[PDB]
Amino acid sequence: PMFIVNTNVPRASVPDGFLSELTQQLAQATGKPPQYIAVHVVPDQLMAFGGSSEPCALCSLHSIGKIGGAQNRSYSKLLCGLLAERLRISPDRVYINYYDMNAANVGWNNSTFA
Amino acid sequence: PMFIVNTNVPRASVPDGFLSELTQQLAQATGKPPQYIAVHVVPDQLMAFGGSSEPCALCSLHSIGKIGGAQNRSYSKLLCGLLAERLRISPDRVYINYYDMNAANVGWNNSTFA
Amino acid sequence: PMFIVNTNVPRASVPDGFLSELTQQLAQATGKPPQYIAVHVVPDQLMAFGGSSEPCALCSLHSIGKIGGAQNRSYSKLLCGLLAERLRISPDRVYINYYDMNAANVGWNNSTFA
Ligand SMILES: COc1ccc(N2Cc3ccc(O)cc3OC2=O)cc1
Ligand SMILES: COc1ccc(N2Cc3ccc(O)cc3OC2=O)cc1
Ligand SMILES: COc1ccc(N2Cc3ccc(O)cc3OC2=O)cc1
Repeated sequence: PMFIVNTNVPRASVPDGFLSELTQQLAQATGKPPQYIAVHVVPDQLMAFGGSSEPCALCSLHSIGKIGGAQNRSYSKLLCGLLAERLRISPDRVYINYYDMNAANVGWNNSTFA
Repeated sequence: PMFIVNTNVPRASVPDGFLSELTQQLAQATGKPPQYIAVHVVPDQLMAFGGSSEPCALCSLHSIGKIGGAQNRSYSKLLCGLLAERLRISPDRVYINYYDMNAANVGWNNSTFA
Repeated sequence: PMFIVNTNVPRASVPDGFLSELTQQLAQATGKPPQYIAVHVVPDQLMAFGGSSEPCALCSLHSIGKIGGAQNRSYSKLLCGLLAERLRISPDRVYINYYDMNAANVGWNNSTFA
């Protein structure tokens, strides 16, 4: 999987361990081993959510399978929990876009997963 | 909805008011309530369009519905007009990717919109 | 097409001309005219891949058609090759997400394609 977070929280307020925490927790939640999981956090962003510039996050989670109605409901609890605790973002200021990727449309190591 | 703009124009050329203006204009264009609209502007990017580094923008608009042939033409006129007037970007150096998101694939506040 | 690379390698490590090279090589690979190819490179990112903070990249290639099984394997070879030779990123630390876009969902020049 690949998990991306864009946030207006400043870089100094992103804990140094956050990437590693996300990687480990996503491995558990998706059932995918952590060596396959990539995480990207982008702080200091110029953003607004409902017209307000209080802390917020726009995220995406891409996975080959392990995406669906029930699974996505669970991931949102996990990820809102993490963003709330580590970045102090209110969970009603978090969007997460979920993407079920076809293996043919994911490149890696000179090839694709198809 | 959520609207993201990535651009090579400098941060100082982004008007005060710009995020609020996008929020309001998108509320009106989509009919969606402004409290659920997120906007994200990323200036100072290293970009090329047609191999040229003149002002350009790469954007995305995600919505649960309100996406399609005619609506997307209307959004493009709206949003290129805004990028031209406020950021001085020529409409032929703007791409906007539209995404009709399934509600089950949009997480918010410990759940999804499904 | 549009091609986006996010990487933790420093800005100084991106060689002069890299966005021109990507534009030219993507024109040859996709058959699309270079004047319509957009490229966006984002260095100095906070990222991890498999829990390691060693050089890595997360990319996307969007195209209206010219996306599929064999074509994507060819794009991955090309692009991993360039990231390795120009940015010194190991191909096994690169993910590329491929998107076949509907023309009606791509805005440009105050309208959309068809
Ligand atoms: C070999 O096992 C695996 C395990 C996980 C994956 N990956 C890696 C991956 C990369 C990009 C992306 O958009 C989604 C994505 O999701 C997966 O399931 C790929 C192969
Ligand atoms: C008032 O109810 C609403 C209004 C708007 C929405 N949202 C929010 C939203 C978030 C992420 C995304 O990718 C798309 C998206 O589109 C919507 O329609 C959801 C519920
Ligand atoms: C010369 O005519 C052309 C050449 C290329 C395109 N484009 C531009 C483009 C923009 C955004 C995007 O997500 C995909 C995309 O793919 C294309 O094929 C469209 C028309």
